Amino acid sequence: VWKDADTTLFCASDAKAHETEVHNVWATHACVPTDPNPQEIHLENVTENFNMWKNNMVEQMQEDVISLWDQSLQPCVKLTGGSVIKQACPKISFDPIPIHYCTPAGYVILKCNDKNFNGTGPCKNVSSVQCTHGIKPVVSTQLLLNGSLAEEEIIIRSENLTNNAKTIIVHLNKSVEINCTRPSNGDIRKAYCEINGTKWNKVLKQVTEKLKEHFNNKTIIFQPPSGGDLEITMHSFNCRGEFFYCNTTQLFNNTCICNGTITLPCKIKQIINMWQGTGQAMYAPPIDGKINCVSNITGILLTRDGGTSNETFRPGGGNIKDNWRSELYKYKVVQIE
Amino acid sequence: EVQLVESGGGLVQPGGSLRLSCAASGFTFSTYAMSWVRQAPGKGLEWVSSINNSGRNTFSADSVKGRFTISRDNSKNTLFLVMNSLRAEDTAVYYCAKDLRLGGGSDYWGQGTLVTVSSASTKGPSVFPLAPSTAALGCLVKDYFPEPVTVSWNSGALTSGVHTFPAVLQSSGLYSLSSVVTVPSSSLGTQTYICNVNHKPSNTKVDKRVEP
Amino acid sequence: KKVVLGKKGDTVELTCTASQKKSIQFHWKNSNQIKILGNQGSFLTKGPSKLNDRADSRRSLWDQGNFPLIIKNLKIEDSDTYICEVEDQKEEVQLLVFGLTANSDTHLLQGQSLTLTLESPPGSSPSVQCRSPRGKNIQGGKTLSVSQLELQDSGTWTCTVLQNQKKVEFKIDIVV
Amino acid sequence: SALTQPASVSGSPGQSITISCTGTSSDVGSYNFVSWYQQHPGKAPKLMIYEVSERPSGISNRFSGSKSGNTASLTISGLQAEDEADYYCSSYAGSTTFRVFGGGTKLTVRGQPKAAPSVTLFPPSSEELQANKATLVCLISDFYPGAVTVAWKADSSPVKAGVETTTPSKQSNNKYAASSYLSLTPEQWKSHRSYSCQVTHEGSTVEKTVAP
Ligand SMILES: *[C@@H]1O[C@H](CO)[C@@H](O)[C@H](O)[C@H]1NC(C)=O
Ligand SMILES: *[C@@H]1O[C@H](CO)[C@@H](O)[C@H](O)[C@H]1NC(C)=O
Ligand SMILES: *[C@@H]1O[C@H](CO)[C@@H](O)[C@H](O)[C@H]1NC(C)=O
Ligand SMILES: *[C@@H]1O[C@H](CO)[C@@H](O)[C@H](O)[C@H]1NC(C)=O
Ligand SMILES: *[C@@H]1O[C@H](CO)[C@@H](O)[C@H](O)[C@H]1NC(C)=O
Ligand SMILES: *[C@@H]1O[C@H](CO)[C@@H](O)[C@H](O)[C@H]1NC(C)=O
Ligand SMILES: *[C@@H]1O[C@H](CO)[C@@H](O)[C@H](O)[C@H]1NC(C)=O
Ligand SMILES: *[C@@H]1O[C@H](CO)[C@@H](O)[C@H](O)[C@H]1NC(C)=O
Ligand SMILES: *[C@@H]1O[C@H](CO)[C@@H](O)[C@H](O)[C@H]1NC(C)=O
Ligand SMILES: *[C@@H]1O[C@H](CO)[C@@H](O)[C@H](O)[C@H]1NC(C)=O
Repeated sequence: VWKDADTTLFCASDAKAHETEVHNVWATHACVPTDPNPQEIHLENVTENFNMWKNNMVEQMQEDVISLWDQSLQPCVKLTGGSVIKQACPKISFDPIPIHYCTPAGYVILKCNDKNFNGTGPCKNVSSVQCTHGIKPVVSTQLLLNGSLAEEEIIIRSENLTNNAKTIIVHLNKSVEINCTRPSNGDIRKAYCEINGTKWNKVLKQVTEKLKEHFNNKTIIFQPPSGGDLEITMHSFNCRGEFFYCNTTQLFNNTCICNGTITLPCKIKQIINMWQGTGQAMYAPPIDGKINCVSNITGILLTRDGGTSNETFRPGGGNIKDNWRSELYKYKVVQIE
Repeated sequence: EVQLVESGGGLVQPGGSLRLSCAASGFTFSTYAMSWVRQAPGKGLEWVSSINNSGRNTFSADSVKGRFTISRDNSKNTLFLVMNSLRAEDTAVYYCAKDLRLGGGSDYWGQGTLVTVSSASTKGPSVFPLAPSTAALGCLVKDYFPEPVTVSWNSGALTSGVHTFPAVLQSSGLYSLSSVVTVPSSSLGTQTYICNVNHKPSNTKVDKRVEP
Repeated sequence: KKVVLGKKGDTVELTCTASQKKSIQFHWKNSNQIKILGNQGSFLTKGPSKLNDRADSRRSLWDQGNFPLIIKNLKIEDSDTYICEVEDQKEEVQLLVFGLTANSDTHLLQGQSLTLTLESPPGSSPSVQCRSPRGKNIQGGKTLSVSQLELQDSGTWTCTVLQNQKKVEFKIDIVV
Repeated sequence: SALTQPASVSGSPGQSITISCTGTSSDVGSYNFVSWYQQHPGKAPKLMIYEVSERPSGISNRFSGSKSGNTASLTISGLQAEDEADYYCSSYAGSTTFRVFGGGTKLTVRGQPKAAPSVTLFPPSSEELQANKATLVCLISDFYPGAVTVAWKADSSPVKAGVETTTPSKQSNNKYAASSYLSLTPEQWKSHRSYSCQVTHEGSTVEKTVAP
């Protein structure tokens, strides 16, 4: 009746041709206009198998996001093996917009609607769509921001939970705001993120309880990342064109799982390691004024130590294909022709 | 300022192939969607294909599906159209176009490249003077294939009074046209008149002097 | 199974090669599944192992599908089997690290003894032989003694440790 | 054409004219990505309006676009001579059809007076005669409006075999010209007393005649 198959998917967006914001500039020319009445058809009585970990939709979104970043970011200096590239580095307008992934003729996208679907296995409530939901291509580590939520319980996704090297995606069912500010005026690189600790620790506590169901009720303990690059030992993200790096030691507080505002210390860095591929880039010092991003934390990226009565987890991230997975897990492409 | 120059068109047999190229300059090619749009002689515009900025995604009209492929080389500022299994109804001027947005309208268009799908042989014209009838004179550009031909007079120096006609397609399958100029009848036997004819498809370039 | 010998204090580079010549996910663990080092996309992560601050890779090579684990300042206890998980593969390499220590002083009077102790890990079965500056080879077990040293025993002694029909070599200067 | 436009519209200088473009609820009805292009003879399309009602920089504010339902409209106020051209609408049409164009509208700007055709008839050149060929050339110039019918005669009788005629187009001075051609052997040419070219414009006829 249909065949699993891969094809070249295109993107669609509500990008504006008059916007100087870089995602708009990219998407107006990478992606078609969104269709104003998207049809979704329930496949009555169908059970279908899915696998979020072998889904070429993720690879294609990855290529587009790299394309977007390669066009849009203007580092003063780009260092890659045998190459120092120098150019002008004016400040840009930067704020992610959603994009949708869509099939050409002959293919359709199947969507798993089982609320507690973990990403692999049979799905009992399947529909066909022309395009995904709108996904913001937000590039971050540790916390997944401005994404979709799980509809019922908190979900744990891993390619293989027993393999301590495989990243665990936690999909939250209630978001918690994180508010990051480099205030106006004066260590210009000093910033911070505020999180309501009551709301956060309640959610973290539910996360701990859910992980307990997968690890035979053992004590769940969080520890800071064990080492590596700053982009992944910190919660890193781009806020208005600036590269923020936020220390998350206090976010993952085992005593709390308090009450008050949690304040994470952040720094805006100019010399960064590039997520798109090998090498480093240098940017200009931060723009003047109040730099602020208020984001919804909708997911968490973790690794488990593995290798007694406890399991130890540490904030993860860096493989930006895990970011796309957290939103594409419910979709797969099939061939009808 | 934007420039787009098409090449690679010409004459091709039915069932044959061509590759059109468009050389882009004046803008950051890699940031724009691009399209090819065609126009058969005497007929309207038809969208053929479009390509997004990176070239990762392409879109083509049903009438060319499976035969034409659009692609681009962003390191060389070039857009291509590979065309296979051509038929008569593919004969057209093919324009390269820079798009306002993918799927949107095209704010800049090249001058286009003519593609003629035919088995008929290339053949340059014969050029005959049309002798002085105030005083009309001209040149008859006879029996050529394929289009186009250009005509000037005294090497671009003589422009008032000049009209060059569109071609007739004879039942032979060959084209003919004429160019004419009306001049001060007193000036004959003092001004030399010469039509400069060029049929680039056959490398025929001729200057004919037109005399009483 | 591949076996690589190293010397206490040196650096060793353990190789891991993928079939596709491009940067992809890999991870190095030891025999107890403790995570040593791997990647997350283009980023380097270092796991909770005891090798944390002496482990590195060569991230220039990742784009050619080569994901080495480089361990510096080797200790006897670094001896273990290491596993590189990449693609559907989990290749193993056993690392055995040896030290050779002079128990005696290295400056000695004529008539004294040279005495050496090979340091070796659990699950190795090595022996040592040493060649005098005169070219005399001498067979030891896990220690090696040369008694009644002479003036002409002054110089570089070249000791060879043998394990898994593989060798490693220690030079030791003695002064009588 | 997937979008429907009137084949022709006309106006006088200073008038306001409007060209419709009717599509369907999956193209004009679904998006606000309608563009309009102006095309003068022999030239590439030029974008006049995009996104229904936006004007590129440098386009006259005499041009405006609008939409109602599945019908878009181009409005040209204070009509000028140089607006005389072909106009095409176009829309996004979803991700499979992609871009659709209208069939085009020829816009003419009237005002000039009736002018009878000046007729010139050239006999065969002796060059063509010795190539054992012969074409009589009838050049029809400086007339308005832009239709004529021509009829050839030899000695007295119509002759329909051998005729090719162009459809009229603008000269530089904005009047029409046209050409008709009679091909024959050198035998036939030499056999009749005379040949005439006979142009009928607005019920009123101008003939020119030639003899060996
Ligand atoms: C769905 O299953 C029910 C029986 O449970 C049946 O009535 C119905 O027709 C099936 N639907 C389709 C599309 O076959
Ligand atoms: C299927 O999932 C959708 C979305 O969650 C919901 O509207 C619907 O009630 C479910 N249908 C069935 C038959 O379970
Ligand atoms: C996903 O569900 C499948 C059974 O459907 C189960 O095998 C798998 O372990 C689940 N994964 C997680 C991380 O719970
Ligand atoms: C979220 O998930 C947990 C189960 O993991 C459940 O206890 C809690 O009620 C859910 N929260 C909401 C807001 O639905
Ligand atoms: C899951 O991970 C474990 C532990 O590392 C491993 O033994 C097993 O082979 C893995 N499963 C699959 C399907 O690869
Ligand atoms: C964000 O934090 C800043 C600094 O404390 C504060 O001014 C602002 O009101 C906060 N905004 C929100 C929406 O919490
Ligand atoms: C923290 O969140 C709780 C839970 O909603 C809320 O009631 C409280 O007012 C918030 N704290 C602050 C400082 O706003
Ligand atoms: C994070 O802050 C903690 C608590 O102050 C500090 O000990 C730690 O080293 C910081 N981590 C990083 C990666 O900078
Ligand atoms: C953990 O939270 C407790 C209670 O608020 C606080 O005393 C402690 O300092 C926090 N520890 C860290 C490392 O942030
Ligand atoms: C998340 O989305 C909000 C709402 O658009 C935006 O203001 C904020 O900057 C976003 N966060 C990030 C990190 O892009």
